[PDB]
Amino acid sequence: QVQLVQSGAEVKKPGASVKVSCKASGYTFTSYDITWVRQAPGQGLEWMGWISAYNGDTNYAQRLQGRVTMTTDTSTSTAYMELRSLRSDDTAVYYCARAKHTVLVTAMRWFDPWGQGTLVTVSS
Amino acid sequence: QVQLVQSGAEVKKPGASVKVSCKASGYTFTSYDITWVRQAPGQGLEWMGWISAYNGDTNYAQRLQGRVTMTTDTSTSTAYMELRSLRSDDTAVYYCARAKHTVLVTAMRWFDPWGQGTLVTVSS
Amino acid sequence: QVQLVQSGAEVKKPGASVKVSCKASGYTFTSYDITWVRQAPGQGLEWMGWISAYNGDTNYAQRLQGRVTMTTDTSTSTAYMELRSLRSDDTAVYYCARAKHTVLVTAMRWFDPWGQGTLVTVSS
Amino acid sequence: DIQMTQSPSSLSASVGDRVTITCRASQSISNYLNWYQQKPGKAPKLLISATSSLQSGVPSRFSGSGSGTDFTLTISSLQPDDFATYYCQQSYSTPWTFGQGTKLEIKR
Amino acid sequence: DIQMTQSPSSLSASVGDRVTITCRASQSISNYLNWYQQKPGKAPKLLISATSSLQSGVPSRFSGSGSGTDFTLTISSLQPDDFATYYCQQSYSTPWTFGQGTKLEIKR
Amino acid sequence: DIQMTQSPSSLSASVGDRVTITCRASQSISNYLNWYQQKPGKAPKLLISATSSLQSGVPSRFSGSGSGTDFTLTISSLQPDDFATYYCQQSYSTPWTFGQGTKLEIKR
Amino acid sequence: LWVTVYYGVPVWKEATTTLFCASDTHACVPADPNPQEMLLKNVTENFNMWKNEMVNQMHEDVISLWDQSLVSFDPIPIHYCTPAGYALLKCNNKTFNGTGPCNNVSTVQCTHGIKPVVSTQLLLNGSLAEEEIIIRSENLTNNAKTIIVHLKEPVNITCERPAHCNISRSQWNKTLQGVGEKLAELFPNKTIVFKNSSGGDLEITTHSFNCRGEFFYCNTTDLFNSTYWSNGTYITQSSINITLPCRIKQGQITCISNITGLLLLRDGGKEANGTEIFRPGGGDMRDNWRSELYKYKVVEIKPLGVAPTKCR
Amino acid sequence: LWVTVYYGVPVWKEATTTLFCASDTHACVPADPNPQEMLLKNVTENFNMWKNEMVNQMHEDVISLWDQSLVSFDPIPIHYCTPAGYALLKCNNKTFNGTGPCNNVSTVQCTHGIKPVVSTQLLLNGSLAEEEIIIRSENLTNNAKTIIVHLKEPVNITCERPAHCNISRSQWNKTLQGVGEKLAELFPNKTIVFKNSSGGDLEITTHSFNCRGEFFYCNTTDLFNSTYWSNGTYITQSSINITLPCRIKQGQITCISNITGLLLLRDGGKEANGTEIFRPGGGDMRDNWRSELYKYKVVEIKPLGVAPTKCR
Amino acid sequence: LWVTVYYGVPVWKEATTTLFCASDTHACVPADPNPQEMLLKNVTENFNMWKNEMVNQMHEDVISLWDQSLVSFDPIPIHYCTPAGYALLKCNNKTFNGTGPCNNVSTVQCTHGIKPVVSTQLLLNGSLAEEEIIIRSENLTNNAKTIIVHLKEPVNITCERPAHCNISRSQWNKTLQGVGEKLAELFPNKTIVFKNSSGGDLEITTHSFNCRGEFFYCNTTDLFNSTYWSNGTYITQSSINITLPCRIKQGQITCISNITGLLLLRDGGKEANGTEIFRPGGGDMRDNWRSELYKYKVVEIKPLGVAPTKCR
Amino acid sequence: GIGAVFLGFLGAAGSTMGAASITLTVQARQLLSGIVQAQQHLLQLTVWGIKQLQTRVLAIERYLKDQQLLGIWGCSGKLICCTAVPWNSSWSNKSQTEIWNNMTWMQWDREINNYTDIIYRLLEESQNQQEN
Amino acid sequence: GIGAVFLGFLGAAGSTMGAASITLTVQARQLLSGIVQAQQHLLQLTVWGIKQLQTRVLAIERYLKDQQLLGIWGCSGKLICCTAVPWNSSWSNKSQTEIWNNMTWMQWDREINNYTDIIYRLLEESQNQQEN
Amino acid sequence: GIGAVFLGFLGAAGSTMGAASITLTVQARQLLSGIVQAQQHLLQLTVWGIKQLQTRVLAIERYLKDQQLLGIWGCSGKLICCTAVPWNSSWSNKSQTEIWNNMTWMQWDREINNYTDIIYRLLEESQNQQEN
Ligand SMILES: *[C@@H]1O[C@H](CO)[C@@H](O)[C@H](O)[C@H]1NC(C)=O
Repeated sequence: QVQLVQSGAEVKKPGASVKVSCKASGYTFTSYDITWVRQAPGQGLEWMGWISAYNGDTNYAQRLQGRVTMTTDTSTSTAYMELRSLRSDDTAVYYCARAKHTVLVTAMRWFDPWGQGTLVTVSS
Repeated sequence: QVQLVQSGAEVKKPGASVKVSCKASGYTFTSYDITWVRQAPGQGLEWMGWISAYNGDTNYAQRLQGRVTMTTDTSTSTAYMELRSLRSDDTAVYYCARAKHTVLVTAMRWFDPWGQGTLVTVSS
Repeated sequence: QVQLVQSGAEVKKPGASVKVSCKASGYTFTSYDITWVRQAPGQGLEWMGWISAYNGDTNYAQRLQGRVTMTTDTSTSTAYMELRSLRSDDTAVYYCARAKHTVLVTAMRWFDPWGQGTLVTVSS
Repeated sequence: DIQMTQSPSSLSASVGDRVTITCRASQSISNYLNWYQQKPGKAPKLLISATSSLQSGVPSRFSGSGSGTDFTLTISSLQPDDFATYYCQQSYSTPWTFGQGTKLEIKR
Repeated sequence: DIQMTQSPSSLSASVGDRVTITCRASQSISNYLNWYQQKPGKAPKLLISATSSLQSGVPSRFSGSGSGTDFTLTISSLQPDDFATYYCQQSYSTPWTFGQGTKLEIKR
Repeated sequence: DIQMTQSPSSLSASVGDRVTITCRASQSISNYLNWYQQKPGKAPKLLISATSSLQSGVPSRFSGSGSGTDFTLTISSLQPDDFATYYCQQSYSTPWTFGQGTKLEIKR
Repeated sequence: LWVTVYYGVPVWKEATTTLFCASDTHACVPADPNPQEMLLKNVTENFNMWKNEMVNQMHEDVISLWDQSLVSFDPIPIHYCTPAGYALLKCNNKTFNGTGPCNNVSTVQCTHGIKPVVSTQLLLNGSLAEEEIIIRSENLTNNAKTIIVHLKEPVNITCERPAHCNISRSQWNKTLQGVGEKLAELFPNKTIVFKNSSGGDLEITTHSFNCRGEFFYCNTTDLFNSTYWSNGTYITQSSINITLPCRIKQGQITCISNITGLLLLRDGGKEANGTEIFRPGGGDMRDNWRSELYKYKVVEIKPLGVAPTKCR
Repeated sequence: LWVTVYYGVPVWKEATTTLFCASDTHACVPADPNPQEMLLKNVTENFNMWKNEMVNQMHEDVISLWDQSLVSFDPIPIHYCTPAGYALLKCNNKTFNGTGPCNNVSTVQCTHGIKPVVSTQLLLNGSLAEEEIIIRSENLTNNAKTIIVHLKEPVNITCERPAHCNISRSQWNKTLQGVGEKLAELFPNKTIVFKNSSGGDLEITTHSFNCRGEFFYCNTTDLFNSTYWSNGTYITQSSINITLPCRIKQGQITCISNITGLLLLRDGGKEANGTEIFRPGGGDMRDNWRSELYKYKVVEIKPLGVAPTKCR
Repeated sequence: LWVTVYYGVPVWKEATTTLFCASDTHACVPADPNPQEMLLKNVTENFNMWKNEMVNQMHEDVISLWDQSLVSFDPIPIHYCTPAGYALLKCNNKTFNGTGPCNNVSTVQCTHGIKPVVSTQLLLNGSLAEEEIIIRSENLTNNAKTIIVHLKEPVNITCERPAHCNISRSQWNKTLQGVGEKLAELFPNKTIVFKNSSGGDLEITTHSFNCRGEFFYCNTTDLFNSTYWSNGTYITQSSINITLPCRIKQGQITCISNITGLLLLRDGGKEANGTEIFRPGGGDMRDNWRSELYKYKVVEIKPLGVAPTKCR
Repeated sequence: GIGAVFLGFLGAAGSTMGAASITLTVQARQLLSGIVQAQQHLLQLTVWGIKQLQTRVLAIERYLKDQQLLGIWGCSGKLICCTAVPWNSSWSNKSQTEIWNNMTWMQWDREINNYTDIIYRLLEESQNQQEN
Repeated sequence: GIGAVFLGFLGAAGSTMGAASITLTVQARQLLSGIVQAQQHLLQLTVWGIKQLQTRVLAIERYLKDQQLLGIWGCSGKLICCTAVPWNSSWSNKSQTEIWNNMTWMQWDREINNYTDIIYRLLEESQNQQEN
Repeated sequence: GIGAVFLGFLGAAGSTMGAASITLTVQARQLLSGIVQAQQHLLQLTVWGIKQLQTRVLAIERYLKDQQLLGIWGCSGKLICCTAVPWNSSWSNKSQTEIWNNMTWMQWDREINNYTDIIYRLLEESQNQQEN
């Protein structure tokens, strides 16, 4: 029912930009937030950030100073995530999920559904 | 179902004015008339008058020359009756009822429902 | 259900004009055409013409050069046929029918319902 | 003006007895005449209209009769819930005058 | 213009007999040809379309056959309600000319 | 920032054995702590929320316990579909840091 | 010698239900173009019209409809249909005055197209009773019950505001002669005299009726004050047009209608003499419906039955 | 030696009902995403497609839909479902020409997604019959019945108005070769010759079809006049694009489609010779539906049954 | 010695269904003004509230309603009704903590007017439990389960934005004394100490609640840090108005309410000592419904039964 | 489809018992075997069909109630059923033949309407005693 | 819920009588025990449900009609019922065994379809005579 | 009209078997004999009535299913039915009197809930064997 569909795996040159889409189905996209998390080849999941599909507020990780830009499209209910200034350590699988509710925010504090993930590989 | 609710019993000074309300429920207030009748302590009911809730026409008793004013409020469906220049003989219980229909007026000629009545007492 | 009702039988003077009506019931009058055919006392049916109830296009017989005028009224769904410059051989029974569909025109090529017919008699 | 004159002022009888109340007019009023029953404290209620032409009430215990200038309300059997004053009201002409009323007592 | 020529002008037979009406054209018209039955006084009615391709009528008593330039209407058994004149109409080209008709009599 | 420290890095056991994973915090986080199970290749899925307060999942095979600064995930019996890495995530404060994870092997 | 239980016997009971309206707005259920009328030979049913519930139901429906509408309105035929398990009996006897026994009973599912028309002193646009004149009442001895006169033939009424209200003189005179002879048949001797209303207000005195737009209150006393002596001498007191000068209460319109019913009332003369004075009355408006609802009653099916036999 | 009444035997009868429409506007009932298909082993049912009622029902529905719509419209899949107490049989034999017996019978509640498409001389967007080429007709001996050709593989048609209408030459030539060999198999000897329409108006002569917006009347005679002799020598008379110059009747749009069916007609040559001339025809539009309704019939359940046994 | 089949025995089973909503927008079914409550004497039913399905159903309904609405909204009473063949048992024992056995069982068709209110740390506008204080939990030994405190008497809360949020000091002190004595009764010895939230964000730390328009996040630590020693010495640390300075998240309005429930949580002190520290918590919002749904369970009727007797 | 039976129930109301008992089977069987079928105006179809559905459901529950009542006695679903309760002369002393070719069913109903409840109770209790 | 039975009625259409009579009880019992559940778009729910309600009511009245037909004979509600009408050889002289393991039900229907009405009348009249 | 019976089914849940078996007939019979009845707001009547119609139809099909289940055994429509299957002591050795004035129905259900399916199968197969 509720599902998030991502874009295909991309390979990009160093110093370029990567744009990844995430389409939501089975629920009202305007009634939740959308977060993104990356897993590098190896072990460990690092939280990039989340953004609100209703207010439009964004909150990113502190390490990602300004290399990350995140937007939504309500009509298509699709979240877009943009990473600039790629480094050699940026090769990872990126997953899009929903963070919590917008109003009833003190109860659900989990990333319920997850997308298949998009593999972004940087190399020369 | 159909019921007329009056105001509480009032005591007033001589020469003052008394205003009594009558709220109608259970039927279309605009499809009938509203009449008022007083009963003094003792015996006898004296017809004061009636007024139309649709046209707004009023018809009062001849003895009550101009001491009686009668109005309706359609939105609240409430009839208001106002007596000025009270005399010592004006102490009585006042009842509000409906007189007849507006269109089919040659059939029903009775005061079908009656309110609980409001006791107006004048004294010094 | 579907029926065409004509006007009464008329007698007209030579050189005059005859106007005959045909009312349609039981179907959408705008979704078909209307044709008229005359039968003289004796034997033989001669096709006068047909007209479209949607586009308004008309197609008459070649012998009837300009003596025939044909119109429709959509609101009353009634077809009117007008013959001027009557000759002594114009005495006949006129029938109104429907020709075909407007869109699906390659399938039905028959005059399905017919009216009772109107007898037009010319004499001095 | 047309006057309403009820024959009795106060009568007493026993339970089940038949009591007739006569109401008279100074002018002919055809068959337009209603009856009201007033219990002590409570407002009077309609019981017979135009000689028993009501729509929902009229339990099979009251009856009305008469036309012209005299009218009669008749009970078949009195019951304890019948302590009241009865008034005859005209509906012929704009002066819808009431009767002075008859108080009915029941003996025990 | 294309001409319609019905082989018979008037024929008589008995009840239950099989009567064949032949209608011919001066030009090939493929399979576009309808038949009309006209009772005396009443307007003619459609009975067979494009060699029996109707939607509601066609009782199991009439039949049509033939293609090209000759066509045949065949009855299986005549009945008293069959006194009429039959006309073959073309629908190939704008001149939708009718046949002069064949009047059918039934002998008794 | 609040750190997530999972006691085991990799453990192996047999089918039906009970495996306990201990996750610790540098600061008290009350009872806000979720568990994620990541199969190889597939994205991790929620399995226990706030010590088993989910709405539809939680099959009767996992359990959570503990409060304050230490928490424990307990299995009742391991099954072949349990090859995965388990991560404990905090939800107390904006730094929703994850655990480095524990890979669970099953011996055969 | 033993009982047997039959499911299928034709037994009915005289209970009452809440029939539902039908139309051919509150809206109603469908009105079918066919009757299930089936004559029950060899049976007679004891009818009664003064103890009907349908009249009260239709009075309530008319009151509700007039409340919802509120000028004027267009009345429509209204059928009444019974729920499953019930039937509507119907009487076919033509001289049936309204009560008492009946023959030629026929069962039906839904009534005919009644018209909710309110009028005074003249039942307009009503159904026409066949054969002869019909006189109906509740208690004829009492003088406090309105007498309903069902007419055999209609009389045209044509009234127009420029206010005129025209009737044919000869036909109305013949109709009054028929009414008088029928009433003299019903009232032994006691030559009948007709009079106008006595002293009512400008609303009860006149004939009040409704048509396109406005309300017509019409002074009818110019078409009364006739007499009918004992034997044969009904004699009244110009042109075949008889006109009513009358007033309008809330142009160049005309509303035609039929006069098919009369609402008379017997004056309480008290003294005997040899005359009975009748004046047109009113008061009730349930009589406007009772003219076409005097033959319908509702019956409840009771399929089960018991009967003794030699069933061992 | 005594009868026994079984309630539950699997007995059906071949009556007909009024099936109701279903959709996945007049609107219809729901269309479920599952079949109740259950194969009935060890049974053979005698089918018939020329005596179906569903075709007339769908013709009426299409006529009503086109009347309501009136440009153009978007067709939608339409399922047909049977009322309670009935079932839809279905034939699974792949070489089933349309009539005669059948095997592998399967029962169903609702049909598949039929598309109400009207076209002439080329059944566009139709369902694709598998295995081999299918030839169907009512009375093959008669030359007054249109022959329906169900094709194994689709042929792309691509037509655009700037008017051009393009087909692949090689695939269409192979398809015509297959049609010719199948027809020669059906017609003993009598080398087949293909010809265009003879003398119809500008409406019947050409291939008339509907897509976005307008009506396309297209002169097809440039893709005919081939021959198929007895043994193997089917030979026709440039570029793989074959284009149809043709007209529009009531821009830069393209409507792609498939050619999955042919509507041929046998010329009445009368004289024998050794050739049979076929020309594309038309006339009926019930054949546009009969290509996907040749395997469905409606059956009525008759649960009760009687059988003798030793039940004492 | 032989079995007998009774259709009519009063036997129920503990299955679960999908109950349907009722109202006195997605809309619901009617809510009747009468209960079918019938006391079942001489029976005791083993209840359970932590294994209910109605709570999940109402959580889903509340989530759907909030999604549809999206400010703020007006909650309405919502009844829950069971389909045909099922009943809702109800417990009447007043000291019923939520689980375990029960007496005075009464069967019902539809629940009462539940109000879908979401609040933290203070159950506002809830139903008032009678008699005494009620303490409920799932596993009291564990310190990871929120403790629900059902209060006997309401405490008025009055909060206004010019932001102030006012409580009566004396009544709240008495209420806390009652809660402390009840908890000391439940917890042998181990003098209880109350504390505020420790280190949550600006959303979990404060008491968050909803009224007209906006969201109120209110710093509650000024009304805590009390103590309850073993014997009788509950002592706290001005004016009867106690005010909460607090913030608004998305004038001159006032939303009054009642404090009828507490959501406490036992700190994991690990070390024994002689004190148990309690802090108001939250997390789940299914507890907001469980306070008025602790006595309703759904049962399935199984009319058929078998029993042995001497029926030959 | 089903309710109309209750209206066709009255066809033989005039005939005597002899001619009414014979036709009962064909009457009931042929009666029940009655095989038969802007946007504001489109909305009106629903209120058209709701009333008809309510009528059909009412007929169905009436049938079910009456069939249960029959089944309580010693008659499961049969029409001309038999019971073992003796017929005492107190209820009616009229001979068999006169009632069986001279008295219509309703006349019998009116004659016996005072004693029907005793008959019902006796039937039910005798069936219960026979079962035990 | 109920109508689907009439569609599951055809599961054993291919088997012989021997394998079709055995499974009848479980077939019928498990078939009937099928336990299961802008504003313009909101209006559409009513026309969604009206058709389904009509279908369910149609199935119910079909069931009631057929059950009454069974009850007229000597079979109240049973499936494999028994009757006392003798089976003459004129209707069919085929032996019991061949029809009972070699002939499907429909083949028997086709063989006997000409004589079914006489069988129905004989059953009903023999039951009526036995009752009297 | 019909569904409410299933809710009145629980009136005698507390009484023993002796006082529950006696009142069964009057309970069932009196329960089933429960004789009783802008434009956007006008649309709402249809969705009012659809739910009630669905509930009534659900009750009707539950009744029909249970009645068929009863009819499969040797009980057509009767309430206190009888069957010829012997009662072995293995199912329960408790004496008749204790269960018949001391044990409520539900206590018996809980005691015997493990053996009910064997009882159902034995009843059905014994009825089938007796018929054959
Ligand atoms: C509720 O009371 C029961 C006594 O039957 C007890 O066993 C249970 O532990 C109590 N639960 C709570 C939460 O107080």
